Amino acid sequence: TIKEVVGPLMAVEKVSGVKYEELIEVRMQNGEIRRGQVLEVQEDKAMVQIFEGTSGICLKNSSVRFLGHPLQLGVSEDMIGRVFDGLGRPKDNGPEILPEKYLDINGEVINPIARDYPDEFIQTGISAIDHLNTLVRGQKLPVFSGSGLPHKELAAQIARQATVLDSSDDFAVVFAAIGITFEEAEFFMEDFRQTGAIDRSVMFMNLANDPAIERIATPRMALTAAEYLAYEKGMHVLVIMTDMTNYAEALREISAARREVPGRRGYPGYLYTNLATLFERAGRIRGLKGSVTQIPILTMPEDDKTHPIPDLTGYITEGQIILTRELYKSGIQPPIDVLPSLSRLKDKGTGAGKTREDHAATMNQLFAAYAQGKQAKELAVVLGESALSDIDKIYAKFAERFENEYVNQGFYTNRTITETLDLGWELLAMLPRTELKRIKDDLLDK
Amino acid sequence: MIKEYRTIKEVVGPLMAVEKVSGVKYEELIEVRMQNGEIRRGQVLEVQEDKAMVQIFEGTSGICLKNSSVRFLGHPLQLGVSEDMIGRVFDGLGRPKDNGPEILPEKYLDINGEVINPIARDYPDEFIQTGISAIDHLNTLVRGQKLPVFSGSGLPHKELAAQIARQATVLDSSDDFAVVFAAIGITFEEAEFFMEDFRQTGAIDRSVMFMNLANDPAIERIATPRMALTAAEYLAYEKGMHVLVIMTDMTNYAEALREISAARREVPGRRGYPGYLYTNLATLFERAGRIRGLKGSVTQIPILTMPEDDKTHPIPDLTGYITEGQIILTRELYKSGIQPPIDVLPSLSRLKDKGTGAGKTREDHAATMNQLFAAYAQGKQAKELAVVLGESALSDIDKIYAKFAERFENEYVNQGFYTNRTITETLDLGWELLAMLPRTELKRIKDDLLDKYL
Amino acid sequence: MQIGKIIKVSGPLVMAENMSEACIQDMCLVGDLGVIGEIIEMRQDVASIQVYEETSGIGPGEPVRSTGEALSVELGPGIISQMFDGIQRPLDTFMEVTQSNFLGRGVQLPALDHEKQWWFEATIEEGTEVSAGDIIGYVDETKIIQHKIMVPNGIKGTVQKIESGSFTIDDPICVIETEQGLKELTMMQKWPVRRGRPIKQKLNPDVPMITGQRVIDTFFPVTKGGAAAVPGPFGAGKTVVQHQIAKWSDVDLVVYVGCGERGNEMTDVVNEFPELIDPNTGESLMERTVLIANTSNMPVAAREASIYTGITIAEYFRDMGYDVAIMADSTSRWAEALREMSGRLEEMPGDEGYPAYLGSRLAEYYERSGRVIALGSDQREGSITAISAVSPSGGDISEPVTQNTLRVVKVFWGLDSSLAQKRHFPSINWIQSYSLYSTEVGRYMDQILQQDWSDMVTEGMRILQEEEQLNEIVRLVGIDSLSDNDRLTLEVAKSIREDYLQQNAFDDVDTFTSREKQFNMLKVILTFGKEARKALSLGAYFNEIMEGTVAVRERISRSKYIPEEELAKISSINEEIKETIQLI
Ligand SMILES: Nc1ncnc2c1ncn2[C@@H]1O[C@H](COP(=O)(O)OP(=O)(O)O)[C@@H](O)[C@H]1O
Ligand SMILES: [Mg+2]
Repeated sequence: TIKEVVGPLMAVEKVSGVKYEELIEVRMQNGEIRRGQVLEVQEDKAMVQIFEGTSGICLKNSSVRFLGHPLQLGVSEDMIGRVFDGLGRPKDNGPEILPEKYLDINGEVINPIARDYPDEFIQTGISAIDHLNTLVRGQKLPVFSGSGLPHKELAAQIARQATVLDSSDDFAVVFAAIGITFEEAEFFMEDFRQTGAIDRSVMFMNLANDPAIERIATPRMALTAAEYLAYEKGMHVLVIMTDMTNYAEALREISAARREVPGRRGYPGYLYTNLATLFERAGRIRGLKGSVTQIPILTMPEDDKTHPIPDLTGYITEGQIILTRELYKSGIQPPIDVLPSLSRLKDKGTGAGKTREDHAATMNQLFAAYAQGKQAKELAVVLGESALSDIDKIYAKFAERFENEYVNQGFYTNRTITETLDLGWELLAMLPRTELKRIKDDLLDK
Repeated sequence: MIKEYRTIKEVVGPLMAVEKVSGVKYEELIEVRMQNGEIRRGQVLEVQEDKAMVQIFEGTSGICLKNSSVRFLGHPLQLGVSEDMIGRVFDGLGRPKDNGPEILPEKYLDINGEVINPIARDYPDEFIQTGISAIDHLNTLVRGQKLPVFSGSGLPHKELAAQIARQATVLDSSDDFAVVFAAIGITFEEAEFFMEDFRQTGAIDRSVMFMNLANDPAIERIATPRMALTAAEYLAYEKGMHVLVIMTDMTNYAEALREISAARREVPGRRGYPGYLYTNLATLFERAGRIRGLKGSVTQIPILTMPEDDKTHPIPDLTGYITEGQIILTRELYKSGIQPPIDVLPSLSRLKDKGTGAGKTREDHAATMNQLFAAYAQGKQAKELAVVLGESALSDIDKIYAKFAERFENEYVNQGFYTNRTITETLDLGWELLAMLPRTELKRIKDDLLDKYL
Repeated sequence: MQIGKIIKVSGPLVMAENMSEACIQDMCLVGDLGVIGEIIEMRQDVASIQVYEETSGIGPGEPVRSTGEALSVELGPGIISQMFDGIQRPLDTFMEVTQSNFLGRGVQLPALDHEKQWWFEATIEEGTEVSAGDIIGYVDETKIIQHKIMVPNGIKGTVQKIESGSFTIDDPICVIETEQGLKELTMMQKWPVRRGRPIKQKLNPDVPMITGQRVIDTFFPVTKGGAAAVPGPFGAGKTVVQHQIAKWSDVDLVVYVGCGERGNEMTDVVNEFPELIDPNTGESLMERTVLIANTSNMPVAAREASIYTGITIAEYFRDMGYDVAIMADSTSRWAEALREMSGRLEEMPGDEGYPAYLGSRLAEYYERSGRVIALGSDQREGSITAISAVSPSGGDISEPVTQNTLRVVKVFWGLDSSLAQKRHFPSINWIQSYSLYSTEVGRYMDQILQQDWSDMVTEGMRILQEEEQLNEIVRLVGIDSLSDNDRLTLEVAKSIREDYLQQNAFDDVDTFTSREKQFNMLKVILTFGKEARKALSLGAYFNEIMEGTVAVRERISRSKYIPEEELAKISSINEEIKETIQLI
């Protein structure tokens, strides 16, 4: 039945009723069984890509059967505490899950008017986030990183320290590793076990040397499990995905297999659609208990904010968390630069009844003072740094203490929202009361 | 014999393919009759055997391949000419848009026109008193010359356009300019500004206007200059008129040309612009000039906005390579409230040699032309360092130059958008515009004209 | 009709034979599911189709049907107060019928209600010659908005039968005797979104629009039928401006367009708009608004036609003789959708990857807005005011989307990031921004107010510009290096920035400011300047003036919070200023 075997691809004749992205099964001449996926289908033939590759396949004495169904996920409540493949296969030497049902990994499209206002506060335990760029339930808050930047530890710290206060009913964390090395993959899987965070999390681990079609199926596999736990089990689900850059690169390979002309910067034209189709599988829904919160993580090529991957993402997600090379070289952990970072829904998760009543003001105070203190340091370098204003001098020492003490908290240090706000006041206590943007009734926190 | 094919083979984007044809020529004009009565104009891009690849002006959206008709006209894109075009307003394709009596054209002419034999050409030397001294003295215009204005977005090049149209005319002659105006890819309110100004001044009663808007088809924006020039060469070389042609915006024309090129899947040249941009623009600007034994002339004044105020941009650069000079408008001058904001240093005229000394002024102010050039140069270098730093190197040989600039830009070059001054006045003000520099400073060959007037 | 047959499914691309009777740009239902597709190419009877939904599970053999038309919109009673998407799918009907919070793949629902009974009130008599745009009757769709039934374009003849009655949008209400014969009309008409609706004549937009936003109406005003662009960095206030304009503009109908858009950001408009009520009518904002809400998750064809879907609807009510304001947020995400299709169609890219016809598409969009004479015997006047937000990367406006937009519009509200961090909202750069309607508007203002208002705005701009020049001297030399007159100008300019330009959109009172309140507020700010100027000329010192005017300057800053029924409490400040300064 097999007509051609070109590299990782395959041409199969006698196709009838074969659908796009339908799974196939190959029985080789020696009895080895491999599976594949339809990338392109015509009346006379169909193009498929084998998961296990095409090396050592005899064209003459091999047979192929079509399964009549695409990639599916065996969903169940027993997924909690389990580590899976990029294809949803058990990766942790545990018992096979008895499925409640089998679902499509493409999911459904949420109605734009079916969404609720982002409401609750998610304590990531990191001061740079919770205070200045607050994560809210249902929000899509991404992390923009670069080659060599410690986004690995940041992903591990968030997935470990993230909690919902005070209501702790059905909170889960779905982690998706996409096309990363084994070291980075093992680091995550080990950290989830040692800390006990595995007991409430679901993992889908995909490696760099896995075929590009598996890398593409990985985010769809994880999000399907998440929306299952969210909508059908009413769980508060937080989803973390890295690296999203690997996902975009995988698309280029498949697009070239179908011989599609590359778009801007070498990526397929439908890159915008694909990212949006993944990321917009989140947010609170009217008439649904559970929800999906996403933290997509990506590395910007050449640290370029104008690159398609971070540029398109910003048009989809409500803000971003920036990691800079400057702060990393300074020893700041995490190296979060608060000036270019943003959370567009932070006010929806702060105030009173959530966090504390002094959240918003100190945030605006710390932000204004850090920016001004950062500027005063520039004047010091060019001027004598000896005749600068007495008030300005404190601002410079404030900006330094803000980066080394406040932002640089560590990758294994968990701060409650109260501890974060209290430390903010001790930093604001360096300046006189005449230089604040907080109200006079904020003399209860000094 | 009327030709019409009713079977279309292939439609890929804006491109079409018609089979089983014969006698179809290159650049032939076609018409497509839609199923809802609509008629779209098209153009034959290429012909192989019994096939013809054509492009539709209004796009191929909503076109059936079995329920449509493609009429081949047997002629390229033409213009209907007549005696009664003056006072009328036309489309980008030469169709009436002023709702007056529709004219029965005497004949139809190819809008590509024909190339004037360089031997049959009559070199331009008749001086035009534009009224503007920055132009009239230093960058002198001549009947038959192609002299464009390089400006930028927000700058008063529209005010300068109308000004020149108002007050420009030939000396010691009864000849009055017949203005052919061509708006290219501009907005409605931009086009309404010209329609209003031409009516108030009465310039419409002596003009032909070809109004092409911004949301008109890109091909129509390309065809508009050739429509206007065909009408210009008609009124000049067949009616004996001295035609003044004004086009804006040429930047829009180039952008339309770039869009059309990409639609035809042509590989972009420098900065994404077509390789034939020089050639394409040259088929427009070379249409100007005079002819031996024929009365009348064609004078062009192209107008364009330089992208990001960059002169090295392909559009003004290739324009400068073709045209006989350029008039530059800068924001630094315009910020000083100067109208027109003409910078004479980047400005130039290539035909100012025979225009000067003949129509004016027997070297009376033809001679100072190279001085005010050379003196304003050092006058600017001096004013540059003397403003940012302290006392100038000399208050007689270096700060004296600074004195001859500030007022000689606020006065000598100022003029006015609705203000008209004669050349005599300009050469009058000019000798007084050297305020204030002593006889030591004027390093010219003559001592005669330094004594006649101050 | 003819039924196609899929021969190839490759990604979002679908090939189908038996499509000889199809036309280019026709909308199609692909496969057994009938997912949304569009014909882009055609060779003999093989059509190339772009599918804007998931093609997973679709293969050769499955049927393909054409809708017999390009992307169009149903225009008739039942369109007001509805929330569609880019391809005009009823989002509310989707949730009520399917009882799900999702958009079912291949689910087809009519945009308007085709079962609802409207009372049609015929207003024309039989035997009357009718043409396109002629009103044959109306429907009271809302308490205020009269939905006027018009003769569709392409129809011309004599009215044979017509009578008032309760019909649906499917029931025939009028029969016109044409050259072809008998033609039935209904209360609904179809129109392609990519084609502009015909008019009788285009006019100049000379009537200023009251937005309530002080910085806008005073210094950079836009007219009814004008166009304004709002570029800027992220978090600068683009959206807040779009909100404020949508709910305060003196306009008959609003067409808001998510291009677009972020998922949790689209939620704001959907929930907030039906909650706002005009005190005069008791009606909600939605009752005069047609909403186009697109998330980034929506099909790219819907995201690309989003602004064309909206302006087609805007044109529909424009022909009826109403003033319509259409909002676009954000056009950069519309252009990004256009850029996506350019790559998917495998075209030759222009600047920055955008299609080479980007400038044309933007030109086509904004030239469909404006004050016009609608078709019909009445020769009535309608207008469309286009206000679009632009989101360039890094706030750099030298990018194609912004530059091409500023080439076809006359109003530019440039957002400044340094201003937004000063809590200076709206963050409009008073130095860089401009309005090419300023002269004409000020002329209109002087007539309707009977005041020297145009001189007030000019003087106001003069002071702000002098502030910019002086601030450089304050940076090079000391603040004590300025004369008392220079010190005064900075204080007057400070009052203009803080008491006037700054406007909180979330404050109950400060969210809106009528034309008269703007006049009185600017009057007392300039009055303080004049009196203090004259005082300095009479020997008074700068410090003595400020120390003795603490209370009255306090009353000036809070004048923005004075209720609209107590405008006299702003005018009385003029006297307090004089008497206070005269004492000093
Ligand atoms: N007129 C205003 N009054 C008060 N706050 C404003 C105003 N305009 C903007 N803001 C603040 O600035 C932020 C920017 O909001 P948004 O309009 O979404 O930014 P952009 O659209 O420019 O990205 C908002 O969260 C809002 O709190
Ligand atoms: Mg916004």
